[PDB]
Amino acid sequence: SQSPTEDDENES
Amino acid sequence: NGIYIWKIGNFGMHLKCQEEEKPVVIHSPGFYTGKPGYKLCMRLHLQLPTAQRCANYISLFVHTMQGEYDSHLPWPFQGTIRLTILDQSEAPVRQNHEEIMDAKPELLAFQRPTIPRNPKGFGYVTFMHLEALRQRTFIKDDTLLVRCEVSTL
Repeated sequence: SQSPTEDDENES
Repeated sequence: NGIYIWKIGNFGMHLKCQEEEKPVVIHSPGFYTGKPGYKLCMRLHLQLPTAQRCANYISLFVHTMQGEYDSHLPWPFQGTIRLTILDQSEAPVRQNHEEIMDAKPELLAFQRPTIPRNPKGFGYVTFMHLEALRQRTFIKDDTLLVRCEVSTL
């Protein structure tokens, strides 16, 4: 009961 | 059905970095779900104490990589990934910290990568809080163990 997420590694 | 254990050693130093608000972003070596199979890696963050909602969390993402078999494999990628931080105590008193995700083939993250590593990863910004680490023996001999298990076909 925790959702995974798309994460761009360049949005840093 | 590939399994990879990522041994992150010298972990106290990465923690000391995070405490000083120096970013910590590390990537696992690339591993294959099979030979033939997909190439993947993990990306791990220690979010800074200054990092808004996810301060002091371990972030854990899976990334798709250009692999020797890419032209023979079906795309987009589809499967079930299990991400686990291993509790390094003896089996009776052991509880791993674990999440299971479904690689949904419509995400950008699971399309066939066109550069060495797909920048779009897929995982958990708030995978595990750093203070949860101190609740069991997750760090043993200065080493965290991050296991990735891909059920594909």
